[PDB]
Amino acid sequence: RVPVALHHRDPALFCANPDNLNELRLRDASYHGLELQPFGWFMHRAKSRTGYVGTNGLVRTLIWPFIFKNYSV
Amino acid sequence: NYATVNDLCARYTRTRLDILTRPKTADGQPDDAVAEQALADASAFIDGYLAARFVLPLTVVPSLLKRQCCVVAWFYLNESQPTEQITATYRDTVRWLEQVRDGKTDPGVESRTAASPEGEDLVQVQSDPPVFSRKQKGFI
Repeated sequence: RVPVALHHRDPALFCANPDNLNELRLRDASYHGLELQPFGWFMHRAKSRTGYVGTNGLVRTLIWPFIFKNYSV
Repeated sequence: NYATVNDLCARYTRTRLDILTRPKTADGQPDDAVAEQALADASAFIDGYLAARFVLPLTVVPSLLKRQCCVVAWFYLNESQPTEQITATYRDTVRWLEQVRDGKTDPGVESRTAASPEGEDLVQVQSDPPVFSRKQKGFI
């Protein structure tokens, strides 16, 4: 029983739990949000900077130079 | 014409208007067509002085233009021997019309509804279609 296809879902579909702020939960129009079904969600959290799941992305650092460069251009 | 003879004979006494008009007619009796012709010539004068920055078949007539037509018609009707004051007031209204043409003074409005006469675009510029302007919400 092995995987036959790995579909990359859009990252916007996942909202972090308001509690413990480190468990990605599939959005289901709920306050807590639907948790991930076990053994069915390949999650890779690449933490370049220590912190929570939303913080550790490089978009937090790169949004400012992006804005400055594109406005200047 | 901007002003009717019934207004020129009110601002200026009708008896003096008859005195000025009765020689000019062919018969020699008081006439009304002479005054209307003078008013038409004065209205043509004002029209020429206003067509610089207005659509000349005026949608709304400024209320002072009746006075400005009566004075010019009166001066045009005293061309043989005018009083000094008539000449001075004619020079004043020519100065006012020059100021209106230049842009120093607007003619006014219709006193009934305070509407200013429209006119063609004094200033008009055309450029190539705008690209990379801030209105292009793309990119950014």
